[PDB]
Amino acid sequence: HMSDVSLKLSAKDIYEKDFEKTMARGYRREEVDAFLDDIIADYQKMADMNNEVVKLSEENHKLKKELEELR
Amino acid sequence: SLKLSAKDIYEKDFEKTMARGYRREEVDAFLDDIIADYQKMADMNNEVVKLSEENHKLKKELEELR
Repeated sequence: HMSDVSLKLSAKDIYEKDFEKTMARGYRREEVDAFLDDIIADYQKMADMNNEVVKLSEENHKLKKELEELR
Repeated sequence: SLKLSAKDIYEKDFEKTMARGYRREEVDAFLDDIIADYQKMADMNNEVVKLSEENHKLKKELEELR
């Protein structure tokens, strides 16, 4: 569908992501992992919105048609 | 409805460590992608609201002329 958006990542991609570890100055893993868990919850919430836009668009079209068919 | 915004992710800093931390360039590059995705999710959320609002309105217009 034309309305479809294409995300770079998915909930599962982020959940599976394995960063290189270093003994150089890097990021505390526990803080990055905890932040990604919130991000995963957000991706999951939004995952079906391509379909939700199509459905709303299609009902929108039907309703406008009924209305015009009155007047 | 979302726990975070693109801005929250854009502005996030992590504590530094010498003790087997994550490579910063890899994490940064990965969050750059998540920030772009959050912009697309905000646009689609806005679209779902506009369409749900329009659909409610169209139903009320049909109902009042019934």
